[PDB]
Amino acid sequence: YTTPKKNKHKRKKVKLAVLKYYKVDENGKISRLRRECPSDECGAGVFMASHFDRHYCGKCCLTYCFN
Amino acid sequence: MLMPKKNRIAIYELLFKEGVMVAKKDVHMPKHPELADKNVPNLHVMKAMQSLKSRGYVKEQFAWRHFYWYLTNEGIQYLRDYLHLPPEIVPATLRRSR
Amino acid sequence: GHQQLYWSHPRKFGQGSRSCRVCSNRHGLIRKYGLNMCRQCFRQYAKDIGFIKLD
Amino acid sequence: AVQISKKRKFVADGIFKAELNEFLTRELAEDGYSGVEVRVTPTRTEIIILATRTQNVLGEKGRRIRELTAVVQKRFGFPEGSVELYAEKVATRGLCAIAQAESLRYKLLGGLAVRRACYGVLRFIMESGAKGCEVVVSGKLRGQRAKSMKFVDGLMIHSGDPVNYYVDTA
RNA sequence: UUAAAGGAAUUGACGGAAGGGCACCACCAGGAGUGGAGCCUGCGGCUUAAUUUGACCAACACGGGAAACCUCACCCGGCCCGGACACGGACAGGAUUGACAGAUUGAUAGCUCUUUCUCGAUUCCGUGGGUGGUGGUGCAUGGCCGUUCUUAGUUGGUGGAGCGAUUUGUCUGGUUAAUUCCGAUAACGAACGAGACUCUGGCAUGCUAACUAGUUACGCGACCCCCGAGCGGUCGGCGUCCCCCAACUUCUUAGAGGGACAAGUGGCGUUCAGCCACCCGAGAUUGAGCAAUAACAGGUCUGUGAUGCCCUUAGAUGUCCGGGGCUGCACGCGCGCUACACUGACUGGCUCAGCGUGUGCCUACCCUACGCCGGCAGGCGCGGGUAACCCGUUGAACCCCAUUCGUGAUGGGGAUCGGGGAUUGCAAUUAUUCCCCAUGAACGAGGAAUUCCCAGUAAGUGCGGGUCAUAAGCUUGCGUUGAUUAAG
Ligand SMILES: [Mg+2]
Ligand SMILES: [Mg+2]
Ligand SMILES: [Zn+2]
Ligand SMILES: [Zn+2]
Repeated sequence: YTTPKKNKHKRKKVKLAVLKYYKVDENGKISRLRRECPSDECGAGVFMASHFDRHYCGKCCLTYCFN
Repeated sequence: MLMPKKNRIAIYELLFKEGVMVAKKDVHMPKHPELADKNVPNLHVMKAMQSLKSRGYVKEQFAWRHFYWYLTNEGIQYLRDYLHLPPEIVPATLRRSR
Repeated sequence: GHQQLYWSHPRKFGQGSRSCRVCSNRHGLIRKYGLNMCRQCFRQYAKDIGFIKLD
Repeated sequence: AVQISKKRKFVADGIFKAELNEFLTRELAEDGYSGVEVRVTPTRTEIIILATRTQNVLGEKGRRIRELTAVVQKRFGFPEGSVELYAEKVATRGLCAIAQAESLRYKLLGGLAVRRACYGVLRFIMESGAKGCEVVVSGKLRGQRAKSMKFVDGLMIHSGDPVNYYVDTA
């Protein structure tokens, strides 16, 4: 009837309200900033992650070497 | 429930091609036997027809361990719009056998 | 949730996986001849199956 | 594929019979149900309902047979074109016990005096050509404690085998 | 100071009140016991984080409750939403799913956290409202079930008696397992229960019928035989509906019909109901099922999408996962199992069954022949069987025959406990079960008391269904051997 240890909350997401994953110079130029996933489905589609060093494909859970 | 939009059209197209659908009261079944082609658990088959009751569209009775459902005519005119069908397509409810 | 271990304890052999085909209890059920009904209300439908008592 | 033993053949179609009896009870109770009767062939199987009000099981051009064929077909493992339903009127409405058990169900749901409702049905079976009948209505009547009022009329046997076919209970 | 105290009758219940009947859940006469011992299992108590709980003749091997986990309620922790709908908000310039790595955990639970990709109106937030619950309440109920209750009991209609409640019918007697009948009679005519009835068991050398049952005969093969034959003997070896290279139903399995009625004969009895003897005959009462009227504050909401009301509903009594518990032990009680030996235990020979059950829609896994590995449980290869087709002529135990042992807590008894070996399983620890070797405890027939039973019965003795992945000291059935006492 107490619950002292406080199960803290649920998961509320980070809510980052900006895309801007395509920087542009010289008045119009396609330029990636994140790697694409090397899977059989989403070549230059749904991005691969850019961490402080590593890459990670979020949709199908494949990951590139930590380098 | 969580409502994947491919699988709601998958259960509505079966619930509109005939005026029945025959889920069984067990939640831990990964494969509805009559659908059987979009690896649907019948969690969704329950919890879609729950909502179809509460809008007044579907009409339930419960067997030994089975859910049987029927179309009320308000549900039929709802499904001709959400499946985006012309007002000539009707189920096997009205007259396809003689 | 997280479907890997929702229903992961193996319902296989054992009385946590047998159940009544009418009435959905796991206790007392008769798995003889593939009946798989509850003990308490096999007696209801025993004439509907066709099992007469002695007369 | 391979077929199963004769001992569990006979309990499987007996439990087929008991299952759709219970569902067609739950559906057609308000419509005068009074049972079913099954015939299996190596073709289309034919199940005749024994409804007393055969008008109400028929929809506008017979809907509530055709969806009631479909739930029988899409549950009990029949292909498209193997089970059919027919509605048939059972003779002497007030002589089979299931029928007016259900009739006085919806008369007591109608809010009658329980003594008024049971007398109308007691008078009805005994004028329908019966040798004896009795109705027991038991539970929470006017009072906080439950009690049982029975309304026996005529003669009625209780023991032996002839209380298996000379009677029907409900 | 008080709403009754009282009177006469009636119906029930009761009587350490009479009279007449009945019951092995009563006794006699007996048997087997139980009660003492060890063990198995339920209950109480104690203990415990929890040792979940319901029930106290008619609770206590009972919830078909033999729990490793699941079951599962209870305990310690942790995810999930499987919170439908209705309204508003959030809401394309950023509502919501999912997730690699790592401190983060019991956990490869994105549980949370750090970082960052991904999902396409699906949702999320708030408020009403559902919904679920092995949550309460069986004294709010239904249904089922047990019980007074295995005994003969119960009720109208119409007449009669009473102002009336009621009573007669429904009885002096005789008789019956029975208000069963006879008869008597202010009653008459009835109905339910009893009985009949259904299942079962025993008999029909009669009928119908059998390559999924058989017999007999006839062929063939084998083997024995004074001496050496064979219409000799043995053979569950083969064949004879395989397209006649035979007939038949005794045995086996059914189906029909028959048969027993107290019929026949004495004796008793009102020559009534009936009873007691015999003869004939398979049988002169087979065994069980259903089972009334009226009830119980009987049990069950923890069997049920039977259900009222209350409670709880997201830090949820919902549900899932992991661990633990329901098995903890100074003790008390109840069912039972094995024993205390020589009417026995060994070791080996030898011969007899019946009831039944078997591969699954979800559901994974069934019964087992044979062959070959193993000292044993077992392991493989190889078949058959959805069954009068295969296991299976179910070579069951007891018993029978020989051997050893000799009245010694002994080769009786096998508890306890060490070490090893296999199988089931996701997992065997608090030993699942089985196997082997060793250890070798009480126990010498059981006080008061108490149970069940009178014929294939008691008791002995195994077998099979239920539970069952692994499993019966339980239960429900089956056969086997078979009585001692009694007809009150
Ligand atoms: Mg229940
Ligand atoms: Mg001795
Ligand atoms: Zn891809
Ligand atoms: Zn409560």
